[PDB]
Amino acid sequence: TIPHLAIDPFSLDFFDDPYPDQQTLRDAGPVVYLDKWNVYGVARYAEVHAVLNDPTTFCSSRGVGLSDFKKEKPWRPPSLILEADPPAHTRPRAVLSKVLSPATMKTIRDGFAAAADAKVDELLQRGCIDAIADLAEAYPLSVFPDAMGLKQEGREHLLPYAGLVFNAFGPPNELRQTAIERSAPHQAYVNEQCQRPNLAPGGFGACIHAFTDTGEITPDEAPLLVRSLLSAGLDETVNGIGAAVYCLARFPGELQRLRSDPTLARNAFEEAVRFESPVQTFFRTTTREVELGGAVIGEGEKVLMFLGSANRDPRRWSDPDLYDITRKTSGHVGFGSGVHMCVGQLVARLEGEVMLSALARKVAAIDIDGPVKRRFNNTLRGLESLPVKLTPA
Ligand code: HEM
Ligand SMILES: COc1ccc(C(=O)O)cc1
Repeated sequence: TIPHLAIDPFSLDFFDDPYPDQQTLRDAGPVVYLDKWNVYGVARYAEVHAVLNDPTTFCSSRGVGLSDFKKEKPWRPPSLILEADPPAHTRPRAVLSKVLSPATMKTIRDGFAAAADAKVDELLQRGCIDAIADLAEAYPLSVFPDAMGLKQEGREHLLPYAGLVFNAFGPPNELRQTAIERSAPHQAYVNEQCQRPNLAPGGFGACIHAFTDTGEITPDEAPLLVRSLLSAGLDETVNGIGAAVYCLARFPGELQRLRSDPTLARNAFEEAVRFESPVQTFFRTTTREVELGGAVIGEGEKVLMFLGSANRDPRRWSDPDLYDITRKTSGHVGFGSGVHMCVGQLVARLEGEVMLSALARKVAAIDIDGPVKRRFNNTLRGLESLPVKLTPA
């Protein structure tokens, strides 16, 4: 009943061009079996959306990577929120939703917008820049570590740790093992900055510690919650912004539209999050024998969700290979869906929007003048290098 496919969704051949293999996964059926790693796969929007919204059947406490925590020791102490299920997940989730609240976005927006404007001015002075290192990477590193109250020393560990977290969700390929080996320095730095005395007052980290008084979390849970904001929220926004810049380059007509109405910047970034989907895959583990789309999945089985393919499903999207800044992107699963939907989606959209706002008002054209290099990760899709030339507006 269930087709078995030999496609390796975590291979370098897959990462370089996943879209043909993704149609093959969608068209093979609503549930595929992937012999390479002995997991179930779902690639259509309908089934990816259904598993994300059935947390009781498709749990997260047994890991959201390939590894089954009930079977193997996790490479690090499990996340208090991403790798938890209700009710254990509920009160840590409420804390992060209040720390990263709409009320919190008002205190940082003008600081995040001003730094996005100054960065674009800075790169327009240099003309030919690397949109990844000098823009996609440079900007969020100039606002987010400060917004969390991180000290200046050691910030070079942040990106290496971020890419390690997402490589570790993957299978035991050499991408994951090279990242886990010699990961001790980044782990040591991140763990120490989780302690309250190292978090500047007013930042995200100190705010999370301030929530121990409420009875929502205890003091010993606070550092691990801080760890989530140092593991997630950097590498996804970098790839997300680098994709938007890449899209504006390959679709110059969309850049001219954003230039004519810069209030499209927030949706221009949202459509870029659907179009590229920086987080490409996440896992769930079955707690039951479940009937999924006419296909029976047993207990304790890993189910791989293809979020990027679900965002390009022609059964759900009109012309999904097209970048449309005016597309009604509502319902995409780049940020997830349900009880685990990104808790930091407001920070990402804010970072993305103010950058695309700055570009819309200062740049006339964005032209690629150099070899584009892909960045390879077990979980993230994004560019390694995007040589661009910016023409001032
Ligand atoms: C382009 C930007 C981003 C993308 C594409 C993205 C993607 C995702 C996705 C798909 C999930 C769901 C995981 C699951 O259901 O298993 C998630 C959860 C999460 N994200 Fe994001 N994210 C982004 C930005 C951020 C930011 C800015 C932060 C923090 C400041 C953040 C922190 C988190 C956390 C803590 C969770 C776990 C929430 C939970 O388990 O309830 N992410 N993210
Ligand atoms: C979606 O990416 C992540 C990665 C790590 C965590 C976490 O540390 O809880 C959450 C989300």
